[PDB]
Amino acid sequence: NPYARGPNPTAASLEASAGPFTVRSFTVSRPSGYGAGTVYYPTNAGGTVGAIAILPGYTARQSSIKWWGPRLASHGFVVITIDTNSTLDQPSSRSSQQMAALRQVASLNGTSSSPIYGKVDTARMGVMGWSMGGGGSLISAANNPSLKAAAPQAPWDSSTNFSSVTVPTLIIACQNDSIAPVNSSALPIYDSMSRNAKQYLEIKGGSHSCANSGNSNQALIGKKGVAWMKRFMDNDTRYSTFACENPNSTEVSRFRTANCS
Repeated sequence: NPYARGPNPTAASLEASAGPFTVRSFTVSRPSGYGAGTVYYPTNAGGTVGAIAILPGYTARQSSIKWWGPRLASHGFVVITIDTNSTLDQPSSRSSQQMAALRQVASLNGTSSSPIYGKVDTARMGVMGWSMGGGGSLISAANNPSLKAAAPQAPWDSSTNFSSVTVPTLIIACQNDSIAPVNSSALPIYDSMSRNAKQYLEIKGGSHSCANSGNSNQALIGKKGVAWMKRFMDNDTRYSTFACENPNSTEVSRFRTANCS
């Protein structure tokens, strides 16, 4: 497998705060088609790696989703955390900006002055995001089926019907979410998808921000997020168990998965 990177995973290696690779970051000097961006990248991944673009929620900024940057990049991904043109952007606009960020990561991969020069496999990209940014990620996957993976958290969109999505999608949900309640948002979105590998991971007792920076379940959520991205962005079957298993965690109130061996 030409995309396989890093050592064979264990629960401990996936639950740790950082993966095997050293991480550096830089601010995007002139963001093209979005508000602002921070790029996290591994210095020593051993090959080109996929790129992941992460959206914040309504009124929110990069701080809410920043922890994913070092966490994912330390396992061999280039990750751009996004500020949208307006904090009040709706999910459709949020999706366009997510793709613009992936577009600029690919452009920067071909820029000699950039720290990620030569570091990205621009054919392998994924999307993540919180709430409206989760709906934005789902729209990105629907419109761009070549995306290799999606992992929105506490998603919300004006529609819950994402039946066209063929991208492997992990729905991270928060049980006690009062902003985007699971019964009217995360669950129907999960249920709508009939054509893909998919998973529903509900954090017990979680408020709307249960997967944000500073959360108390970074070991569990970080493991699932990284494992899902490894399995599907890298086709890495060393991660099939971690990606598709019920994690048997006291912090999970609900678990569902389909087309996930």
